[PDB]
Amino acid sequence: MLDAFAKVVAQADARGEFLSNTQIDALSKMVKEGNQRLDIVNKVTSNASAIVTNSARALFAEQPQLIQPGGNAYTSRRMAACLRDMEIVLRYVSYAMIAGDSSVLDDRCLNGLRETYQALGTPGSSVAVAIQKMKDASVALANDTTGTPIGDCSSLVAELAGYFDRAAVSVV
Amino acid sequence: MLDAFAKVVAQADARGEFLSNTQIDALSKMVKEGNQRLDIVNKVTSNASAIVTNSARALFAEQPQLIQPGGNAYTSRRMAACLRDMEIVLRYVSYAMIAGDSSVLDDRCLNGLRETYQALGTPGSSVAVAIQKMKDASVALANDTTGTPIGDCSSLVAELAGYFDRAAVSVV
Amino acid sequence: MLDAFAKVVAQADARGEFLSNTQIDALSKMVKEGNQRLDIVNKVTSNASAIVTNSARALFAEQPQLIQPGGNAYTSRRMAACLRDMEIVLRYVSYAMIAGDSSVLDDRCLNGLRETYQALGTPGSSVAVAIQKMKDASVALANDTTGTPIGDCSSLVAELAGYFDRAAVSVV
Amino acid sequence: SIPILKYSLSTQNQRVESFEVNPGDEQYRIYSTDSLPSSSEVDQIIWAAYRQIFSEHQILKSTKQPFLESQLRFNQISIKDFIKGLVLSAPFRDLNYNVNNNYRFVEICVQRVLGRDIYNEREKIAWSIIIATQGLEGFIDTLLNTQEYLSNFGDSIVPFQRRRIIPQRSKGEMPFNLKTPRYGIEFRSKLAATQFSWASPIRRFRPQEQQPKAGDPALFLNMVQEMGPGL
Amino acid sequence: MKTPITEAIATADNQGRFLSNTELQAVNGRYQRATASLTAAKALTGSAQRLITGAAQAVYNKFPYTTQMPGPAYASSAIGKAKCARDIGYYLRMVTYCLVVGGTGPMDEYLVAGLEEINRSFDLSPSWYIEALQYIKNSHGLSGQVANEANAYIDYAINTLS
Amino acid sequence: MKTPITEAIATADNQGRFLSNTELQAVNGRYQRATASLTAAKALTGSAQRLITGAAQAVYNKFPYTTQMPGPAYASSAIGKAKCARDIGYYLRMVTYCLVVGGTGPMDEYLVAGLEEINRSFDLSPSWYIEALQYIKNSHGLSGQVANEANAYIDYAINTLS
Amino acid sequence: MKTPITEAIATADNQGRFLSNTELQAVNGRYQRATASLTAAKALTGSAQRLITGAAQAVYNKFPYTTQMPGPAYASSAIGKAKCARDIGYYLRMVTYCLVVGGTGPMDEYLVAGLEEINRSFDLSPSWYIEALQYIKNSHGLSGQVANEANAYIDYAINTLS
Amino acid sequence: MKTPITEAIATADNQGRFLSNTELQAVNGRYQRATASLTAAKALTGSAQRLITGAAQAVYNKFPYTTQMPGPAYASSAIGKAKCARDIGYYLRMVTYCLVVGGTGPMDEYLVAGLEEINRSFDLSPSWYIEALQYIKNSHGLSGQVANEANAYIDYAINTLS
Amino acid sequence: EIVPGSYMYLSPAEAAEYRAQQAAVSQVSAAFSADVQSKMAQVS
Amino acid sequence: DKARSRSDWGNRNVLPASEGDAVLGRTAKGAVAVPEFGIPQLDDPVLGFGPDSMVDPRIAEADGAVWRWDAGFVDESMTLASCADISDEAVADEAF
Ligand SMILES: C=CC1=C(C)[C@@H](Cc2[nH]c(/C=C3N=C(/C=C4\NC(=O)[C@H](C)[C@H]4CC)C(C)=C\3CCC(=O)O)c(CCC(=O)O)c2C)NC1=O
Ligand SMILES: C=CC1=C(C)[C@@H](Cc2[nH]c(/C=C3N=C(/C=C4\NC(=O)[C@H](C)[C@H]4CC)C(C)=C\3CCC(=O)O)c(CCC(=O)O)c2C)NC1=O
Ligand SMILES: C=CC1=C(C)[C@@H](Cc2[nH]c(/C=C3N=C(/C=C4\NC(=O)[C@H](C)[C@H]4CC)C(C)=C\3CCC(=O)O)c(CCC(=O)O)c2C)NC1=O
Ligand SMILES: C=CC1=C(C)[C@@H](Cc2[nH]c(/C=C3N=C(/C=C4\NC(=O)[C@H](C)[C@H]4CC)C(C)=C\3CCC(=O)O)c(CCC(=O)O)c2C)NC1=O
Ligand SMILES: CCC1=C(C)/C(=C/C2=NC(=C\c3[nH]c(/C=C4\NC(=O)[C@H](C)[C@H]4CC)c(C)c3CCC(=O)O)/C(CCC(=O)O)=C2C)NC1=O
Ligand SMILES: CCC1=C(C)/C(=C/C2=NC(=C\c3[nH]c(/C=C4\NC(=O)[C@H](C)[C@H]4CC)c(C)c3CCC(=O)O)/C(CCC(=O)O)=C2C)NC1=O
Ligand SMILES: CCC1=C(C)/C(=C/C2=NC(=C\c3[nH]c(/C=C4\NC(=O)[C@H](C)[C@H]4CC)c(C)c3CCC(=O)O)/C(CCC(=O)O)=C2C)NC1=O
Ligand SMILES: CCC1=C(C)/C(=C/C2=NC(=C\c3[nH]c(/C=C4\NC(=O)[C@H](C)[C@H]4CC)c(C)c3CCC(=O)O)/C(CCC(=O)O)=C2C)NC1=O
Ligand SMILES: CCC1=C(C)/C(=C/C2=NC(=C\c3[nH]c(/C=C4\NC(=O)[C@H](C)[C@H]4CC)c(C)c3CCC(=O)O)/C(CCC(=O)O)=C2C)NC1=O
Ligand SMILES: CCC1=C(C)/C(=C/C2=NC(=C\c3[nH]c(/C=C4\NC(=O)[C@H](C)[C@H]4CC)c(C)c3CCC(=O)O)/C(CCC(=O)O)=C2C)NC1=O
Ligand SMILES: CCC1=C(C)/C(=C/C2=NC(=C\c3[nH]c(/C=C4\NC(=O)[C@H](C)[C@H]4CC)c(C)c3CCC(=O)O)/C(CCC(=O)O)=C2C)NC1=O
Repeated sequence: MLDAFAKVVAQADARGEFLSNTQIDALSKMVKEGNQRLDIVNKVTSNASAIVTNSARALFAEQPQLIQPGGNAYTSRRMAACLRDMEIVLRYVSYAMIAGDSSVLDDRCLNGLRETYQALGTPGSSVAVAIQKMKDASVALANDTTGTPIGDCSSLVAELAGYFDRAAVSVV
Repeated sequence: MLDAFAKVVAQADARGEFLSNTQIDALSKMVKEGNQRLDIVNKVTSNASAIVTNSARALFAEQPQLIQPGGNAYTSRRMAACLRDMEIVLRYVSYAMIAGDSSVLDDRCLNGLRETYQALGTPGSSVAVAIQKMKDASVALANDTTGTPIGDCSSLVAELAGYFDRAAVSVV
Repeated sequence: MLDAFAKVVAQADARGEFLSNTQIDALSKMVKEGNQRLDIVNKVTSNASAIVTNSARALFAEQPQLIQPGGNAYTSRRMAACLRDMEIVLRYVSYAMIAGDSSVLDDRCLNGLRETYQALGTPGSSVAVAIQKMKDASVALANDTTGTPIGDCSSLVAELAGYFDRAAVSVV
Repeated sequence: SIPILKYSLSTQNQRVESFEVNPGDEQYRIYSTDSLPSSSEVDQIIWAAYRQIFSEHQILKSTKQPFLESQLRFNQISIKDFIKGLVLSAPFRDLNYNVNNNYRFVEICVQRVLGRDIYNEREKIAWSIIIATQGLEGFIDTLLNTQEYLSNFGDSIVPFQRRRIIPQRSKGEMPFNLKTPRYGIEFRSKLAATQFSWASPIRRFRPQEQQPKAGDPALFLNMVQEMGPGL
Repeated sequence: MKTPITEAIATADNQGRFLSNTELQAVNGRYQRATASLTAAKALTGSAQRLITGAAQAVYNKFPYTTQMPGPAYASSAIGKAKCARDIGYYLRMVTYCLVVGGTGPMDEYLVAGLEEINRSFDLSPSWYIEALQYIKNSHGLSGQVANEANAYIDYAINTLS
Repeated sequence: MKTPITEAIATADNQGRFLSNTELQAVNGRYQRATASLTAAKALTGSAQRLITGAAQAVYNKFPYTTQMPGPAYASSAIGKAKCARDIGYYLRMVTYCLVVGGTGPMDEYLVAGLEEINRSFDLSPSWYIEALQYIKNSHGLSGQVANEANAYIDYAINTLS
Repeated sequence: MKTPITEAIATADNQGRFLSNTELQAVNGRYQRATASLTAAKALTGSAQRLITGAAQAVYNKFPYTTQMPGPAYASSAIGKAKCARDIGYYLRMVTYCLVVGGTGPMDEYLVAGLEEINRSFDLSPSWYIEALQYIKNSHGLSGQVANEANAYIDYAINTLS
Repeated sequence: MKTPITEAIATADNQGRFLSNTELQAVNGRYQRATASLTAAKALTGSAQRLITGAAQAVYNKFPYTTQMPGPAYASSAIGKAKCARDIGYYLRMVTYCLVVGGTGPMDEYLVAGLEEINRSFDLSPSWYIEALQYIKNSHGLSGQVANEANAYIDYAINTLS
Repeated sequence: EIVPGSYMYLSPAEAAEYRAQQAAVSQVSAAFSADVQSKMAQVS
Repeated sequence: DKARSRSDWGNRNVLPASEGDAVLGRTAKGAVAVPEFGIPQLDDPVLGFGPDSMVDPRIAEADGAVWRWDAGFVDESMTLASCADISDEAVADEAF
């Protein structure tokens, strides 16, 4: 997989180049954000079961057909596999957040997921609503200031919510 | 796989219903003629080798181009594979006779079998002739009155004839 | 496998105790030794091909019966395995240097190595000679103050030499 | 005595060498009992074998085999017997064998036990008659006793998807659990409690997916949380 | 499903064998237990709503905090009381499904697989569902072998809940 | 072996499960069929002196070359005749074991396992043994379900010989 | 155990590798954060009895049926109250073991592996232990990156129970 | 890539887990080292052509037969000197990639994998490139922890050729 | 000894036959040493 | 509304469509914005990244533009490269 420092090395090599001082100076701007990026994945990991079950509870309150007899999240083995899917997607968005780009999310999670749900009969447009409810549960948690020094991590909030958007358009 | 009893249950669970009183009474009618159902698969199993080898012998008398050179049943390996295909299909019809429905016949035997014979170059219409030659051979045994109390099994024999007929249209 | 921090935890759980302040303050002394420990491991891993090759070449100089026709290092497939076996042991000694205790040297390298060498006919006393020639080739390198701040790290070279004696008495 | 029928090979990644001394982050984590693991590390061998044979979605409490686990912890069975014992287990027959036919069950067990894809369609046809004439217990024994299994995994390594990513690339072949789920487009129709087979995206009068434009004050919001110190 | 018909096919199927006389006796044993087993499944079907509402009231008497404590897991809402009686109807419907097929087939597939995972996620105590099943076990009013068949699957759900 | 009692234990043992109601009805189907099985085993045991030497002569009447042709595979000698009567006594004794046990368990592990290699090596034909087995099915002299249970294991031995 | 040092060795032994700068930097990140986590384990150890008796009382205020309901699972007797404060001490001790080691290794081996079969069998509720751990998170009195280290292992124990 | 970041994601994903503090400390140790490791890459890039044409001349001094002997494998032509200074710059550029990434990622993918098969086929002796890397190891001019980072990747390249 | 790792174990009769057959090729490397006197203008 | 909170990144807005709409500091994906070009090593026609040195295959998977769900993935099944050259005379005369 690639991280954000390995994505610039692969672009540079493909043209047989060194890295200029302008490119190095933009990679040490990525290092200085290093402790605020680690606080964001720590807040998502530490609350990871309340992200998943509060947003699954919300998903069936407003789409109650999914848990009725004949639905897809009916019959508790399929209920447990439904919550497994939300923890899986939340796991790889957490991986793509420390890496700095979404390549481990792209081929280990989302690659072939839209075509998997069509072979199972799972509503892939309702999985995207499940990802979108974990999106703002995780954003409201990362904007929350508890346990953190004063300062700024607002360009990183907009980045974490973009991996949740990538995961949600790849499944519809 | 399902039997006749779990077929009603799996259909009732997708509606979220209990079974009605006319569904329990239609199930207890299967129990009343359960001894005559077991006498049918006792006749078929006990002569299962003679059903296969007599109907295969009659298939090549009337289809003599299967065992000419170039034919699909010409070698030692292609001919013994024709005999075991008849013994597989005759085995999965008797699995559908004690179950009550053709759910083990469709899932384990007939699913994707027409496309397999098309990939092998096996003439699928002649496999249907061999299944129909096994149909009347085991119906003639099912109507035998030896070692049984005399009664009416004619609705059960017409069900066994429908399992061989389903296998013969699912293979061409 | 264990490190030195989990060695003192596996012993406190077996008596159901919290760690006392003396065991905590003995562990934080190991933390401030941590930069000097990473210097020793870096000094070995960057000279690893010359530790193996020189102490091999010094072994078949004083023991020419090993590489004479009929010896246990003749016929280059056996010569390639003698160089692999030297590299394996030096690899797992440097693993037990960052850990702080030889639990990774004991199980996944040294458990069953006297038994293996006796099965093949390898002279296990000659293996102990080769291990003690990579000991004083890397004790001499960890005492080299090239590119380090000049402080005192004599207690960790007496530790690194002990893992080489541990592997040398375990094959004879 | 009816030998297996001959099929043709195909070009795949694992048939050919990667010249990779010093593998990287896409090396796929050998789980072996040849490294003498402790109790905390034999739990990781067991979870890796459950994930490989079952899905991640079939590692429920009602699925785990507690007595096959304790014979591995006492060195009575090997990892090749753990992998065989998971395929002949009652959860695998119920959730996977009963909702596939004989041709799609071969390609599940080739992908998950041998760690490679099928060579062609005729390889599914060639192996599906080992199931129908000898059972699952005869099919998994003739699949674990091939030279493809004993050379790659031996009898003390958990299988893995062999050679999935090429060393330069960032996009590799699809993982075998996303490529082949529990049941396919047949058994989907009505045999697995299913309706309507597709769904349009959810409509709403509060749009929820508005893209920001070039003068929006949240793109400059950066240092809005707090001003930097100094003079 | 685990059914004495389908567990008899699936022992001849695993060896590629025809159904010998070993498996016809297993089907026969189902056919002469099915008379007492099918009357229990319709005596519980007709007496459903008496047994549902009484069993949910029996949980509320033993554990009265479940009607008072605020939060989504408890039946202290009008929504949570509806979801409680929905659950007792699931457990009672699976027992009547097991009696009409023989053996613990439908409740193994539809209820107990993944049951521990969803109890822990949604904070649902399995001691609640044991008390609701001890009510049904005492109050179905059946006797003879009709009560033996009924209590055989009530006790199965109790054994896997605890 | 392959008793319905041991094939119900080994079913529940391969699932790590206590004996549920799926297995107890398989056991009770053995007990219902048992009194028609243990009387056929009792009837063939006492009538074995007639049914063996009657069936040995039924082979020599259909295949008379097995008494005249020289060689070790044929019964043209007293050694070959006494080993031919020994072979029919193996088939009859295995049927009475399958009636006592119930199901084709004893004659699978004792008789049919590896038999095709024995007939092919020692040049002796399986069509000789089928004519002997059709004699015993025609002359055991039972009726009811005592004959229908006994003929179910003669017909299993014929279906393995062809 | 899973420590940051044994997870750097295992990823280097899997690749057949000497300890590169990928692995020396990872062990160096443990040594940097070990100053903040060795004072969290020293401050949680020294104030342990204040935290155990407090966190057991926080379960009794929140779920007061556990002191009133009769039975062996509940803290209604003096035996069942000392078994509760025993268990709170087990969870607090594993958190200090993870702070000195770094990484959730001691409680993955001593506590969480097999925990759900204990709570199911003895009818213990995992929401009793979440309420106890949420007291210790709010009452340990740490601040800065010392509280950040301690709360990261409290929340690991809650996520295995939730 | 053998980044400390992608090695942390891989150990978490091996066991299907979230990123705990075991893996966040490996990422943090990369950031503490990235200051000295990025000033080394800036100074090696700025002295690139000085170090490349110097190291090429040091190979022609120690191995003067490489400029005289005829054949395609040697630097005895104008094309062989252009392809020789191409290869010095390849080894220098991969070192600087490892300094901006952290850990021996780019050198393993782009340089070391397959190097032994190339140097055998085209008859390129690996002792030439060792002499060229020993020049850069002595002439980059850095000191402190900045040379300590730089030499750890010159030495890693020498151990692969040796 | 042939080379320091390759040897010939021969009887004392037949070890004379090994040495007196490579002195029987040492009289033809005394005869291709007159291939250096006719380096130029060989067959004219 | 216009993305104003950092709290509404999870609630309402998704991510910048084009890279001119990125956050203050970063690219469209969210990583830090680094200049694409470094110093070229070995400026040389025959040996060096000339104009016709063929593209890295690992430049797209490193981009993340090969995966269909990411915005960089352009599909060329409907672009002009997939249309037949009419100046080819084998294709004109057949299609006449
Ligand atoms: C062990 C794993 C591990 C972590 C979890 C982090 C934890 C961590 N974060 C910060 C430090 C910080 N963390 C934040 C982050 C935030 N503050 C806020 O108001 C926001 C709510 C939130 C961002 C979303 C800020 C703003 C700083 C310090 C200011 C700065 O570095 O410029 C520091 C101290 C660095 C310093 O002193 O400069 C540490 C150790 N680092 C690690 O190594
Ligand atoms: C476990 C082994 C086992 C079997 C192999 C079957 C076979 C079987 N069937 C019947 C019992 C019966 N069998 C038949 C069947 C038939 N009558 C006909 O005229 C047709 C030829 C044929 C149907 C095709 C009927 C009609 C009865 C009912 C008895 C009767 O009507 O008098 C009985 C006796 C029980 C009774 O008298 O009711 C037995 C042993 N049942 C078993 O339990
Ligand atoms: C990324 C990888 C990595 C490394 C390689 C080390 C590198 C390193 N070593 C030291 C610092 C040191 N390193 C050593 C070790 C030695 N000095 C000697 O004279 C001996 C030859 C050798 C021990 C046998 C000593 C002794 C000090 C402290 C100086 C002193 O008191 O003598 C320091 C300064 C911090 C401190 O003072 O502790 C650093 C960064 N750290 C890392 O993070
Ligand atoms: C070792 C145990 C053993 C036994 C207990 C006997 C039991 C026995 N006797 C006969 C068979 C017979 N049994 C009798 C006996 C009698 N008939 C009468 O009229 C009298 C009342 C009674 C004697 C007191 C007769 C007359 C025959 C038939 C002739 C014969 O077979 O010798 C048969 C074969 C017929 C059958 O039952 O199917 C058997 C098993 N034989 C044994 O091998
Ligand atoms: C690591 C990357 C990865 C992903 C993402 C993944 C997804 C994945 N989800 C699956 C099933 C499932 N997914 C769902 C999910 C849902 N159903 C709904 O109604 C909801 C809308 C939704 C979530 C709440 C359900 C119910 C199943 C069970 C299908 C079945 O077996 O019936 C399956 C089928 C295989 C099986 O169940 O054994 C796969 C492969 N697998 C992977 O390996
Ligand atoms: C789902 C249950 C199931 C069935 C029923 C099944 C059939 C099946 N029949 C096959 C072949 C075959 N089947 C036949 C049979 C016939 N051809 C004829 O001409 C006759 C009309 C007919 C005999 C009645 C022949 C000739 C082959 C191919 C043998 C060969 O190509 O060597 C094969 C290919 C395997 C092989 O080459 O041996 C399969 C998989 N497989 C299954 O998994
Ligand atoms: C757990 C990690 C691990 C260890 C520790 C290990 C040891 C090991 N060393 C071996 C052989 C060997 N080891 C040597 C080494 C030597 N012989 C000498 O005379 C010298 C004194 C010495 C070299 C310095 C030789 C020559 C063989 C080959 C023996 C043979 O195949 O005949 C073999 C036999 C397999 C083979 O032939 O390669 C094993 C299993 N293997 C492992 O996987
Ligand atoms: C057919 C197999 C099957 C089972 C067993 C099953 C259980 C089940 N019970 C649930 C909820 C629930 N169950 C209850 C029930 C109770 N709480 C109380 O206080 C009462 C004492 C008790 C009634 C006995 C409540 C209140 C919820 C809602 C929990 C929540 O929304 O977070 C949920 C969450 C989704 C929902 O239904 O809203 C599942 C999946 N679902 C299934 O498909
Ligand atoms: C318990 C299971 C079992 C079976 C089934 C069995 C069969 C069996 N029959 C055999 C021989 C024989 N079987 C026969 C029998 C016959 N040939 C004829 O001409 C007659 C038609 C027919 C008698 C009805 C003869 C003549 C031999 C001797 C062949 C020889 O020794 O070469 C032999 C060779 C050893 C011997 O008995 O001398 C075996 C193993 N053995 C067993 O242990
Ligand atoms: C180190 C890892 C570890 C854990 C986690 C552990 C838990 C554990 N808690 C137990 C019991 C118990 N735990 C409790 C605790 C409580 N019940 C209440 O009502 C209170 C609300 C709550 C206290 C907070 C009680 C009352 C029992 C006794 C249950 C019984 O005896 O039936 C038992 C049964 C045996 C015994 O201790 O007597 C185990 C094994 N044991 C371990 O070795
Ligand atoms: C990015 C990683 C990478 C490396 C390391 C690499 C090396 C490399 N050097 C090569 C050739 C060469 N390399 C040299 C270099 C030298 N010969 C000498 O005498 C000098 C002493 C020495 C210069 C130090 C020469 C003369 C050739 C041409 C050999 C031939 O074409 O047969 C070739 C054959 C193709 C070619 O470039 O012409 C490769 C693949 N290629 C790569 O892609």
